[PDB]
Amino acid sequence: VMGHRRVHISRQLE
Amino acid sequence: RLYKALSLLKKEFELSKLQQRLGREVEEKIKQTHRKYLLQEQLKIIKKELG
Amino acid sequence: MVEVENVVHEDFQVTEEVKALTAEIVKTIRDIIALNPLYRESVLQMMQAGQRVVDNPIYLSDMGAALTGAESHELQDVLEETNIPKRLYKALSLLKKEFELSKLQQRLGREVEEKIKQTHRKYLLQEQLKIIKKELG
Amino acid sequence: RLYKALSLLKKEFELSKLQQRLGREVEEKIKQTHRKYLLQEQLKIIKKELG
Amino acid sequence: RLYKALSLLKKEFELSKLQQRLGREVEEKIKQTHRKYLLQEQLKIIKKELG
Amino acid sequence: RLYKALSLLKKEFELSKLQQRLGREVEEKIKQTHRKYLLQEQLKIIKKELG
Amino acid sequence: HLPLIAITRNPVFPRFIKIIEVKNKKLVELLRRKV
Amino acid sequence: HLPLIAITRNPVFPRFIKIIEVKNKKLVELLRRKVRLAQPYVGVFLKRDDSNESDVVESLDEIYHTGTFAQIHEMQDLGDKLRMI
Repeated sequence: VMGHRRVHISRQLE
Repeated sequence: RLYKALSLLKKEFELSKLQQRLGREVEEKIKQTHRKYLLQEQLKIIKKELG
Repeated sequence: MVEVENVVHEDFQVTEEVKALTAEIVKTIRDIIALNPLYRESVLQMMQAGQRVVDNPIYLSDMGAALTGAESHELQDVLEETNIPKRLYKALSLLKKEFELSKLQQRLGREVEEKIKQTHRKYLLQEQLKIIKKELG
Repeated sequence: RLYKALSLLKKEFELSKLQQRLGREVEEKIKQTHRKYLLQEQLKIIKKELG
Repeated sequence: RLYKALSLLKKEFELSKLQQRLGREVEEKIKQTHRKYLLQEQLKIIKKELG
Repeated sequence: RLYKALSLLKKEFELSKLQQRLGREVEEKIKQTHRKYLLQEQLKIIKKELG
Repeated sequence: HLPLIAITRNPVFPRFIKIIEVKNKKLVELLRRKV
Repeated sequence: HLPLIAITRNPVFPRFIKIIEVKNKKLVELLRRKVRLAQPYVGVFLKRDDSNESDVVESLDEIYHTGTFAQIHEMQDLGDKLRMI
Protein backbone atom coordinates (compact mmCIF):
# COMPACT_ATOMS: atom_id res chain seq x y z
CA VAL A 1 0.00 0.00 0.00
CA MET A 2 1.04 3.59 -0.67
CA GLY A 3 -0.25 7.10 -0.09
CA HIS A 4 -1.05 8.80 -3.42
CA ARG A 5 -4.57 10.36 -3.33
CA ARG A 6 -5.86 11.73 -0.02
CA VAL A 7 -9.60 12.29 0.41
CA HIS A 8 -12.04 13.11 3.21
CA ILE A 9 -15.49 11.67 2.53
CA SER A 10 -18.25 13.74 4.15
CA ARG A 11 -20.10 10.59 5.33
CA GLN A 12 -18.76 7.03 5.02
CA LEU A 13 -22.13 5.62 6.18
CA GLU A 14 -23.72 6.68 2.87
CA ARG B 1 -0.59 22.41 10.63
CA LEU B 2 3.08 23.34 10.17
CA TYR B 3 3.16 24.83 13.66
CA LYS B 4 1.43 21.82 15.18
CA ALA B 5 3.91 19.53 13.37
CA LEU B 6 6.74 21.64 14.77
CA SER B 7 5.37 21.58 18.32
CA LEU B 8 4.94 17.81 18.00
CA LEU B 9 8.57 17.66 16.88
CA LYS B 10 9.57 19.69 19.95
CA LYS B 11 7.61 17.52 22.39
CA GLU B 12 8.75 14.24 20.81
CA PHE B 13 12.34 15.52 20.68
CA GLU B 14 12.15 16.53 24.33
CA LEU B 15 10.98 13.01 25.12
CA SER B 16 13.85 11.43 23.17
CA LYS B 17 16.30 13.96 24.67
CA LEU B 18 15.25 13.37 28.26
CA GLN B 19 15.21 9.63 27.50
CA GLN B 20 18.77 9.66 26.13
CA ARG B 21 19.91 11.70 29.14
CA LEU B 22 18.17 9.44 31.68
CA GLY B 23 19.66 6.44 29.91
CA ARG B 24 23.12 8.00 29.96
CA GLU B 25 22.76 8.54 33.70
CA VAL B 26 21.62 4.93 34.16
CA GLU B 27 24.62 3.86 32.09
CA GLU B 28 26.94 5.96 34.24
CA LYS B 29 25.43 4.41 37.38
CA ILE B 30 26.26 1.02 35.90
CA LYS B 31 29.74 2.41 35.09
CA GLN B 32 30.08 3.40 38.78
CA THR B 33 30.87 -0.29 39.26
CA HIS B 34 34.62 -0.45 39.63
CA ARG B 35 37.17 -1.44 37.01
CA LYS B 36 38.05 -4.32 39.36
CA TYR B 37 34.78 -5.93 38.23
CA LEU B 38 35.96 -5.72 34.62
CA LEU B 39 39.41 -7.11 35.39
CA GLN B 40 37.82 -9.88 37.51
CA GLU B 41 35.66 -10.63 34.47
CA GLN B 42 38.88 -10.99 32.50
CA LEU B 43 40.25 -13.25 35.23
CA LYS B 44 37.30 -15.62 34.91
CA ILE B 45 37.65 -15.38 31.13
CA ILE B 46 41.22 -16.59 31.58
CA LYS B 47 40.10 -19.42 33.88
CA LYS B 48 37.24 -20.33 31.51
CA GLU B 49 39.83 -20.69 28.78
CA LEU B 50 42.29 -22.32 31.24
CA GLY B 51 40.25 -25.51 31.34
CA MET C 1 1.65 -29.31 46.60
CA VAL C 2 -0.08 -25.94 46.97
CA GLU C 3 0.43 -23.48 44.13
CA VAL C 4 -0.80 -20.11 42.88
CA GLU C 5 -0.56 -18.22 39.58
CA ASN C 6 1.76 -15.51 40.92
CA VAL C 7 2.29 -13.94 37.49
CA VAL C 8 2.91 -10.45 38.88
CA HIS C 9 2.65 -7.79 36.17
CA GLU C 10 1.89 -4.39 37.71
CA ASP C 11 2.14 -1.46 35.29
CA PHE C 12 1.17 2.20 35.33
CA GLN C 13 -2.03 3.36 33.63
CA VAL C 14 -0.10 5.87 31.46
CA THR C 15 1.69 3.78 28.78
CA GLU C 16 3.50 6.35 26.56
CA GLU C 17 7.15 6.91 27.54
CA VAL C 18 7.29 3.42 29.06
CA LYS C 19 7.69 1.97 25.54
CA ALA C 20 10.59 4.33 24.77
CA LEU C 21 12.92 1.97 26.62
CA THR C 22 11.57 -0.84 24.41
CA ALA C 23 13.10 0.97 21.44
CA GLU C 24 16.53 0.66 22.99
CA ILE C 25 16.02 -3.00 23.97
CA VAL C 26 15.03 -4.02 20.47
CA LYS C 27 17.81 -1.83 18.99
CA THR C 28 20.54 -3.36 21.15
CA ILE C 29 19.09 -6.81 20.39
CA ARG C 30 19.30 -5.97 16.67
CA ASP C 31 22.93 -5.03 17.13
CA ILE C 32 23.66 -8.18 19.09
CA ILE C 33 22.22 -10.28 16.32
CA ALA C 34 24.05 -8.09 13.76
CA LEU C 35 27.44 -7.82 15.54
CA ASN C 36 27.14 -11.26 17.22
CA PRO C 37 25.13 -13.47 14.85
CA LEU C 38 23.62 -16.36 16.82
CA TYR C 39 20.10 -17.08 15.49
CA ARG C 40 18.40 -16.46 12.15
CA GLU C 41 16.97 -12.98 11.67
CA SER C 42 13.62 -14.18 10.21
CA VAL C 43 12.03 -14.63 13.65
CA LEU C 44 12.87 -10.96 14.29
CA GLN C 45 11.20 -10.09 10.96
CA MET C 46 8.03 -11.89 12.06
CA MET C 47 7.50 -9.71 15.17
CA GLN C 48 7.87 -5.95 14.51
CA ALA C 49 7.08 -3.23 17.06
CA GLY C 50 4.93 -1.24 14.61
CA GLN C 51 2.43 -4.08 14.15
CA ARG C 52 1.16 -3.73 17.79
CA VAL C 53 0.51 -7.53 17.80
CA VAL C 54 2.81 -7.88 20.85
CA ASP C 55 -0.02 -8.18 23.35
CA ASN C 56 2.53 -9.46 25.92
CA PRO C 57 5.63 -7.17 26.01
CA ILE C 58 6.90 -8.99 29.11
CA TYR C 59 7.20 -12.13 27.00
CA LEU C 60 9.10 -10.01 24.45
CA SER C 61 11.56 -8.97 27.17
CA ASP C 62 11.85 -12.62 28.20
CA MET C 63 12.42 -13.68 24.57
CA GLY C 64 15.08 -10.98 24.26
CA ALA C 65 16.66 -12.11 27.51
CA ALA C 66 16.75 -15.66 26.10
CA LEU C 67 19.46 -14.55 23.65
CA THR C 68 21.60 -13.57 26.66
CA GLY C 69 24.64 -15.74 27.47
CA ALA C 70 24.32 -15.07 31.21
CA GLU C 71 24.92 -17.75 33.83
CA SER C 72 21.88 -19.73 34.97
CA HIS C 73 22.11 -18.15 38.43
CA GLU C 74 21.92 -14.74 36.74
CA LEU C 75 18.70 -15.87 35.04
CA GLN C 76 17.39 -16.72 38.49
CA ASP C 77 18.48 -13.23 39.57
CA VAL C 78 16.44 -11.67 36.77
CA LEU C 79 13.50 -13.78 37.93
CA GLU C 80 13.99 -12.44 41.48
CA GLU C 81 13.10 -8.93 40.28
CA THR C 82 9.44 -8.04 40.94
CA ASN C 83 9.20 -4.43 39.75
CA ILE C 84 8.77 -4.20 35.97
CA PRO C 85 11.37 -1.42 35.39
CA LYS C 86 13.78 -3.31 37.68
CA ARG C 87 13.55 -6.62 35.78
CA LEU C 88 13.87 -4.66 32.53
CA TYR C 89 16.91 -2.97 34.11
CA LYS C 90 18.50 -6.29 34.96
CA ALA C 91 17.85 -7.80 31.54
CA LEU C 92 19.38 -4.63 30.07
CA SER C 93 22.36 -4.84 32.43
CA LEU C 94 22.79 -8.45 31.36
CA LEU C 95 22.61 -7.32 27.72
CA LYS C 96 25.37 -4.81 28.27
CA LYS C 97 27.33 -7.46 30.19
CA GLU C 98 27.20 -9.78 27.17
CA PHE C 99 27.91 -6.82 24.89
CA GLU C 100 31.19 -6.03 26.65
CA LEU C 101 32.55 -9.58 26.43
CA SER C 102 31.44 -9.93 22.81
CA LYS C 103 32.90 -6.65 21.54
CA LEU C 104 36.09 -7.55 23.40
CA GLN C 105 36.20 -10.82 21.45
CA GLN C 106 35.66 -9.11 18.11
CA ARG C 107 38.29 -6.43 18.79
CA LEU C 108 40.73 -9.15 19.82
CA GLY C 109 40.13 -11.04 16.60
CA ARG C 110 40.48 -8.02 14.32
CA GLU C 111 43.56 -6.96 16.30
CA VAL C 112 45.25 -10.36 16.06
CA GLU C 113 44.40 -10.63 12.36
CA GLU C 114 45.82 -7.20 11.60
CA LYS C 115 48.94 -8.18 13.57
CA ILE C 116 49.29 -11.12 11.18
CA LYS C 117 48.88 -8.89 8.13
CA GLN C 118 51.48 -6.56 9.66
CA THR C 119 53.68 -9.61 10.06
CA HIS C 120 53.55 -10.91 6.52
CA ARG C 121 53.25 -7.64 4.53
CA LYS C 122 56.74 -6.31 5.23
CA TYR C 123 57.99 -9.75 4.31
CA LEU C 124 56.26 -9.11 0.98
CA LEU C 125 58.36 -5.97 0.62
CA GLN C 126 61.57 -7.84 1.48
CA GLU C 127 60.35 -10.48 -0.96
CA GLN C 128 60.45 -7.80 -3.63
CA LEU C 129 63.91 -6.71 -2.44
CA LYS C 130 65.68 -10.06 -2.64
CA ILE C 131 64.20 -10.80 -6.05
CA ILE C 132 65.02 -7.40 -7.53
CA LYS C 133 68.65 -7.85 -6.52
CA LYS C 134 68.62 -11.49 -7.69
CA GLU C 135 67.95 -10.52 -11.34
CA LEU C 136 69.74 -7.12 -11.42
CA GLY C 137 73.15 -8.80 -11.14
CA ARG D 1 52.62 21.26 -23.27
CA LEU D 2 50.25 18.53 -24.45
CA TYR D 3 53.22 16.37 -25.47
CA LYS D 4 54.83 17.05 -22.12
CA ALA D 5 51.73 16.28 -20.04
CA LEU D 6 51.39 13.00 -21.94
CA SER D 7 55.07 12.20 -21.52
CA LEU D 8 54.62 12.76 -17.78
CA LEU D 9 51.58 10.48 -17.73
CA LYS D 10 53.64 7.78 -19.44
CA LYS D 11 56.46 8.42 -16.95
CA GLU D 12 54.08 7.60 -14.10
CA PHE D 13 52.65 4.74 -16.18
CA GLU D 14 55.96 2.89 -16.46
CA LEU D 15 56.63 2.89 -12.71
CA SER D 16 53.03 1.93 -11.93
CA LYS D 17 52.87 -1.01 -14.32
CA LEU D 18 56.31 -2.10 -13.09
CA GLN D 19 55.07 -2.28 -9.51
CA GLN D 20 51.98 -4.26 -10.51
CA ARG D 21 53.86 -6.74 -12.72
CA LEU D 22 56.36 -7.21 -9.92
CA GLY D 23 53.74 -7.78 -7.25
CA ARG D 24 51.91 -10.40 -9.29
CA GLU D 25 55.25 -12.10 -10.03
CA VAL D 26 56.01 -12.09 -6.30
CA GLU D 27 52.68 -13.60 -5.36
CA GLU D 28 52.91 -16.37 -7.96
CA LYS D 29 56.33 -17.23 -6.52
CA ILE D 30 54.63 -17.63 -3.14
CA LYS D 31 52.10 -19.97 -4.72
CA GLN D 32 54.80 -21.96 -6.54
CA THR D 33 56.40 -22.29 -3.12
CA HIS D 34 53.48 -23.48 -1.02
CA ARG D 35 51.50 -25.45 -3.63
CA LYS D 36 54.32 -27.89 -4.25
CA TYR D 37 54.36 -28.38 -0.50
CA LEU D 38 50.66 -29.13 -0.76
CA LEU D 39 51.53 -31.86 -3.26
CA GLN D 40 54.20 -33.09 -0.86
CA GLU D 41 51.66 -32.93 1.96
CA GLN D 42 49.27 -35.06 -0.07
CA LEU D 43 52.20 -37.44 -0.63
CA LYS D 44 52.79 -37.60 3.13
CA ILE D 45 49.14 -38.29 3.90
CA ILE D 46 48.76 -41.04 1.29
CA LYS D 47 51.93 -42.61 2.69
CA LYS D 48 50.58 -42.24 6.26
CA GLU D 49 47.26 -43.83 5.27
CA LEU D 50 48.77 -46.87 3.55
CA GLY D 51 52.42 -47.81 3.78
CA ARG E 1 27.41 4.94 -51.02
CA LEU E 2 29.35 1.67 -50.60
CA TYR E 3 32.42 2.97 -52.49
CA LYS E 4 32.18 6.19 -50.49
CA ALA E 5 32.23 4.09 -47.31
CA LEU E 6 35.32 2.18 -48.45
CA SER E 7 37.03 5.43 -49.48
CA LEU E 8 36.21 7.00 -46.12
CA LEU E 9 37.46 3.84 -44.41
CA LYS E 10 40.67 4.20 -46.42
CA LYS E 11 41.06 7.79 -45.26
CA GLU E 12 40.25 7.04 -41.61
CA PHE E 13 42.57 4.03 -41.60
CA GLU E 14 45.38 6.06 -43.19
CA LEU E 15 44.93 8.67 -40.44
CA SER E 16 44.94 6.00 -37.72
CA LYS E 17 48.01 4.48 -39.37
CA LEU E 18 49.96 7.75 -39.40
CA GLN E 19 48.87 8.37 -35.78
CA GLN E 20 50.05 4.90 -34.76
CA ARG E 21 53.34 5.22 -36.66
CA LEU E 22 54.11 8.72 -35.37
CA GLY E 23 53.43 7.47 -31.86
CA ARG E 24 55.58 4.38 -32.37
CA GLU E 25 58.43 6.67 -33.37
CA VAL E 26 57.87 9.06 -30.44
CA GLU E 27 57.76 6.07 -28.08
CA GLU E 28 60.99 4.74 -29.59
CA LYS E 29 62.56 8.19 -29.19
CA ILE E 30 61.51 8.02 -25.53
CA LYS E 31 63.02 4.49 -25.41
CA GLN E 32 66.37 5.95 -26.51
CA THR E 33 66.61 6.91 -22.83
CA HIS E 34 68.96 4.41 -21.25
CA ARG E 35 68.02 1.38 -19.21
CA LYS E 36 70.38 2.90 -16.63
CA TYR E 37 67.58 5.38 -15.96
CA LEU E 38 65.18 2.48 -15.33
CA LEU E 39 67.59 0.62 -13.05
CA GLN E 40 68.37 3.95 -11.34
CA GLU E 41 64.62 4.27 -10.73
CA GLN E 42 64.51 0.77 -9.24
CA LEU E 43 67.51 1.78 -7.10
CA LYS E 44 65.46 4.75 -5.87
CA ILE E 45 62.46 2.49 -5.15
CA ILE E 46 64.88 0.35 -3.16
CA LYS E 47 65.78 3.50 -1.23
CA LYS E 48 62.08 4.35 -0.52
CA GLU E 49 60.90 1.21 1.26
CA LEU E 50 58.96 0.55 4.43
CA GLY E 51 61.96 -1.12 5.98
CA ARG F 1 -9.71 -38.67 -14.64
CA LEU F 2 -8.55 -39.37 -11.09
CA TYR F 3 -8.64 -43.10 -11.81
CA LYS F 4 -6.73 -42.82 -15.08
CA ALA F 5 -4.20 -40.56 -13.32
CA LEU F 6 -3.96 -43.03 -10.43
CA SER F 7 -3.43 -46.08 -12.64
CA LEU F 8 -0.83 -44.10 -14.60
CA LEU F 9 0.90 -43.12 -11.35
CA LYS F 10 0.96 -46.81 -10.45
CA LYS F 11 2.29 -47.94 -13.85
CA GLU F 12 4.96 -45.21 -13.95
CA PHE F 13 5.96 -46.01 -10.38
CA GLU F 14 6.18 -49.68 -11.40
CA LEU F 15 8.52 -48.60 -14.17
CA SER F 16 10.75 -46.68 -11.77
CA LYS F 17 10.57 -49.62 -9.32
CA LEU F 18 11.48 -52.32 -11.84
CA GLN F 19 14.23 -50.09 -13.23
CA GLN F 20 15.64 -49.47 -9.75
CA ARG F 21 15.53 -53.19 -9.02
CA LEU F 22 17.18 -54.23 -12.29
CA GLY F 23 19.81 -51.58 -11.62
CA ARG F 24 20.24 -52.65 -8.00
CA GLU F 25 20.70 -56.27 -9.08
CA VAL F 26 23.14 -55.26 -11.83
CA GLU F 27 24.96 -53.15 -9.23
CA GLU F 28 25.00 -56.18 -6.94
CA LYS F 29 26.64 -58.15 -9.76
CA ILE F 30 29.25 -55.40 -10.06
CA LYS F 31 29.53 -55.62 -6.25
CA GLN F 32 30.43 -59.31 -6.76
CA THR F 33 33.80 -57.96 -7.97
CA HIS F 34 36.29 -58.83 -5.27
CA ARG F 35 37.61 -56.31 -2.74
CA LYS F 36 41.11 -57.20 -3.98
CA TYR F 37 40.27 -55.21 -7.12
CA LEU F 38 39.59 -52.14 -4.95
CA LEU F 39 42.78 -52.51 -2.92
CA GLN F 40 44.64 -53.12 -6.21
CA GLU F 41 43.22 -49.80 -7.44
CA GLN F 42 44.58 -48.10 -4.33
CA LEU F 43 47.84 -49.97 -4.79
CA LYS F 44 48.02 -48.59 -8.32
CA ILE F 45 47.25 -45.07 -7.00
CA ILE F 46 50.42 -45.26 -4.90
CA LYS F 47 52.76 -45.93 -7.87
CA LYS F 48 50.71 -43.48 -9.94
CA GLU F 49 51.86 -40.75 -7.54
CA LEU F 50 55.32 -42.13 -6.59
CA GLY F 51 57.08 -40.86 -9.69
CA HIS G 1 -18.54 1.17 -2.61
CA LEU G 2 -16.15 -1.48 -1.26
CA PRO G 3 -16.04 -2.73 2.36
CA LEU G 4 -13.75 -0.91 4.75
CA ILE G 5 -10.36 -2.57 5.01
CA ALA G 6 -9.14 -4.15 8.26
CA ILE G 7 -6.14 -1.94 9.03
CA THR G 8 -5.25 -4.25 11.96
CA ARG G 9 -2.69 -1.84 13.47
CA ASN G 10 -0.81 -0.64 10.38
CA PRO G 11 -0.27 3.13 9.94
CA VAL G 12 0.51 4.15 6.34
CA PHE G 13 1.98 7.64 6.33
CA PRO G 14 1.57 9.57 3.02
CA ARG G 15 4.14 8.80 0.30
CA PHE G 16 5.47 5.92 2.41
CA ILE G 17 5.46 2.34 1.13
CA LYS G 18 3.92 -0.13 3.57
CA ILE G 19 2.85 -3.78 3.71
CA ILE G 20 -0.49 -5.18 4.94
CA GLU G 21 -0.89 -8.69 6.47
CA VAL G 22 -4.37 -9.08 8.04
CA LYS G 23 -4.96 -12.36 9.89
CA ASN G 24 -8.48 -13.01 8.56
CA LYS G 25 -8.48 -15.00 5.30
CA LYS G 26 -11.83 -13.54 4.13
CA LEU G 27 -10.08 -10.48 2.66
CA VAL G 28 -8.19 -12.63 0.13
CA GLU G 29 -11.55 -13.21 -1.62
CA LEU G 30 -11.85 -9.44 -1.96
CA LEU G 31 -8.30 -9.43 -3.28
CA ARG G 32 -9.31 -11.92 -5.93
CA ARG G 33 -12.34 -9.82 -6.81
CA LYS G 34 -10.16 -6.70 -7.48
CA VAL G 35 -7.75 -8.38 -9.97
CA HIS H 1 2.54 -34.52 43.31
CA LEU H 2 5.00 -35.88 40.74
CA PRO H 3 8.70 -36.63 41.23
CA LEU H 4 10.88 -33.68 40.28
CA ILE H 5 12.06 -33.80 36.70
CA ALA H 6 15.77 -34.30 36.07
CA ILE H 7 16.72 -31.18 34.14
CA THR H 8 20.30 -32.52 33.92
CA ARG H 9 21.94 -29.36 32.54
CA ASN H 10 19.17 -28.18 30.22
CA PRO H 11 18.11 -24.53 30.72
CA VAL H 12 14.63 -23.64 29.45
CA PHE H 13 14.29 -19.90 28.91
CA PRO H 14 10.72 -18.48 29.18
CA ARG H 15 8.78 -18.38 25.87
CA PHE H 16 11.47 -20.24 23.96
CA ILE H 17 10.89 -23.79 22.75
CA LYS H 18 13.47 -26.26 24.03
CA ILE H 19 14.39 -29.94 24.04
CA ILE H 20 15.45 -32.08 27.00
CA GLU H 21 17.49 -35.33 26.87
CA VAL H 22 18.25 -37.09 30.17
CA LYS H 23 20.32 -40.26 29.75
CA ASN H 24 18.31 -42.07 32.45
CA LYS H 25 15.28 -44.09 31.32
CA LYS H 26 13.22 -43.67 34.53
CA LEU H 27 11.71 -40.49 33.16
CA VAL H 28 10.44 -42.31 30.08
CA GLU H 29 8.42 -44.44 32.51
CA LEU H 30 7.04 -41.25 34.04
CA LEU H 31 6.15 -39.92 30.58
CA ARG H 32 4.34 -43.15 29.80
CA ARG H 33 2.49 -42.88 33.12
CA LYS H 34 1.13 -39.42 32.10
CA VAL H 35 0.06 -40.34 28.51
CA ARG H 36 -3.28 -41.76 29.72
CA LEU H 37 -4.50 -38.42 31.10
CA ALA H 38 -6.86 -36.34 28.95
CA GLN H 39 -4.90 -33.16 29.87
CA PRO H 40 -1.22 -34.14 30.15
CA TYR H 41 1.11 -31.49 31.52
CA VAL H 42 4.73 -31.09 32.57
CA GLY H 43 6.62 -28.72 34.83
CA VAL H 44 9.91 -26.96 34.16
CA PHE H 45 12.37 -25.84 36.84
CA LEU H 46 16.01 -24.72 37.09
CA LYS H 47 18.87 -26.18 39.16
CA ARG H 48 20.57 -24.43 42.09
CA ASP H 49 24.26 -23.95 42.79
CA ASP H 50 26.57 -26.99 42.95
CA SER H 51 24.79 -29.46 40.69
CA ASN H 52 24.70 -33.03 42.01
CA GLU H 53 22.68 -35.84 40.46
CA SER H 54 22.82 -37.76 43.75
CA ASP H 55 21.20 -34.84 45.63
CA VAL H 56 18.48 -34.14 43.03
CA VAL H 57 16.99 -37.59 43.76
CA GLU H 58 17.74 -37.47 47.53
CA SER H 59 16.62 -34.01 48.66
CA LEU H 60 14.00 -31.91 46.89
CA ASP H 61 15.37 -28.48 47.85
CA GLU H 62 18.10 -28.49 45.17
CA ILE H 63 15.50 -27.61 42.54
CA TYR H 64 14.24 -24.04 42.81
CA HIS H 65 10.75 -23.40 44.11
CA THR H 66 10.01 -21.48 40.89
CA GLY H 67 8.28 -23.56 38.23
CA THR H 68 7.08 -23.04 34.67
CA PHE H 69 4.20 -25.44 33.99
CA ALA H 70 3.36 -26.15 30.36
CA GLN H 71 1.59 -28.74 28.22
CA ILE H 72 3.56 -31.47 26.45
CA HIS H 73 3.68 -31.25 22.65
CA GLU H 74 4.92 -34.47 21.00
CA MET H 75 7.61 -37.12 21.48
CA GLN H 76 10.30 -37.82 18.85
CA ASP H 77 13.10 -40.16 20.11
CA LEU H 78 15.03 -40.31 16.85
CA GLY H 79 18.33 -41.58 18.31
CA ASP H 80 17.77 -41.37 22.06
CA LYS H 81 14.81 -42.69 24.07
CA LEU H 82 13.90 -39.39 25.83
CA ARG H 83 13.81 -36.35 23.52
CA MET H 84 10.98 -34.44 25.17
CA ILE H 85 10.01 -30.92 24.16
